Amino acid sequence: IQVTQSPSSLSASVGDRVTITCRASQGISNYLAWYQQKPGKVPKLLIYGASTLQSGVPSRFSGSGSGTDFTLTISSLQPEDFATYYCQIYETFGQGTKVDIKRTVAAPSVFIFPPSDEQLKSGTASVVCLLNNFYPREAKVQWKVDNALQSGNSQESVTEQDSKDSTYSLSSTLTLSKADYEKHKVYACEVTQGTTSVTKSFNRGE
Amino acid sequence: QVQLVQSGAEVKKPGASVKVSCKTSGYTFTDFYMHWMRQAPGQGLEWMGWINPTGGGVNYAHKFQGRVTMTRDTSISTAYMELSRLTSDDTGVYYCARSPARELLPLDYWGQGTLVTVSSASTKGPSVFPLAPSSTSGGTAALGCLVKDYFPEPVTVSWNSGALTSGVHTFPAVLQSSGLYSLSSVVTVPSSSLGTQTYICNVNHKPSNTKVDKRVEPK
Repeated sequence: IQVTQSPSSLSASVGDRVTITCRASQGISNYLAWYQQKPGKVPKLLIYGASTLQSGVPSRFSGSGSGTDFTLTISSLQPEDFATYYCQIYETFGQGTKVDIKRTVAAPSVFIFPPSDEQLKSGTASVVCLLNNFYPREAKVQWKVDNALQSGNSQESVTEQDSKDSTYSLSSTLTLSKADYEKHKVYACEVTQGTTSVTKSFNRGE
Repeated sequence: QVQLVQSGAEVKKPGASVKVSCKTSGYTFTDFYMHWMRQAPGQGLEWMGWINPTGGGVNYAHKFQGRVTMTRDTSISTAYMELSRLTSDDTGVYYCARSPARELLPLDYWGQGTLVTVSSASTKGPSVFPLAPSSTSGGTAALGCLVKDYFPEPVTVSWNSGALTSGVHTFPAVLQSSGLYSLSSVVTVPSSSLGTQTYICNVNHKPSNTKVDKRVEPK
């Protein structure tokens, strides 16, 4: 028994009506449950049979569907309803649907940090690029060393959406050996987001 | 009230085994099934198995068949889950969830979770390096700390002993190719205070019982 959950991620404003659909690969009668999970939190049961609301869940959460459709409708979205939702078919759970707060597009404030002198003495150089308060979360980050793309020696993470301005922040770390970091001069970090690219750079030793 | 309390976090070498308890209260422990879940970092939930507390009968998923052992102790209303021959993709957060009768679909109540980290790395304290500011971004400057090469999760970062909270972004840690975690915490401050206001990041790594305070000075 297989599960396909769609959409992977949607963005909606407060008070909107959202629908999350997850489909089984065969007849499942009414053996489908819905769960809500916030980041760093514990999953919470919303609806268990196919439309039977769990006690304590607000009326805005509704379930429906027969066969393999099995939608999930929130009539009026609320600030506390922005989280990831899962559907369960017997022993199989869906990929999940992320509900995002809709907001205006915002260009990130880009900062670049050269590796600290303290870290250089241990033989490893880490240069960090900061993207501050941008929207949407989809942003491409690239590293250029002496005008040459690195492409395979960096990692990044994204903070959870801010509760005030509903924006995201990203931190990317380019990891190089001390020897390699001192064989080059120009270090640049580029942010590509919606027909706009911003490149913050610095020159080592300057 | 219906409550499920699990044991603390565990760190295991590959090939070892981990046992997690689930102490329940507020309901008849023998009248409901007890399931075991796990969630890899950044992944979804998957079902490992359940145990009927009345007779101890179990039903494991085929993925964990022959590698997971689920027991219970009715006298203390506790359910146990053991996973042997651990590997890197056994790292995750494990839950115990309650289901009614001889069912598995409705999971009404869950435990708080137990973080199990499996790696050949050993518990190590972090190396905190400064993200020193200079400014070239108007009246706002950015500074922070780079918490580097620590194991296992988690670490907590505050600024000025919690006095500085506005504009603070503490990013999720990333797992490096060496098996050590590394994250960064940043804060945006007025550029006019770089040379006078003292900024100190307080990094606490409870697994190694190491607390590092680092002052970030402008260059």
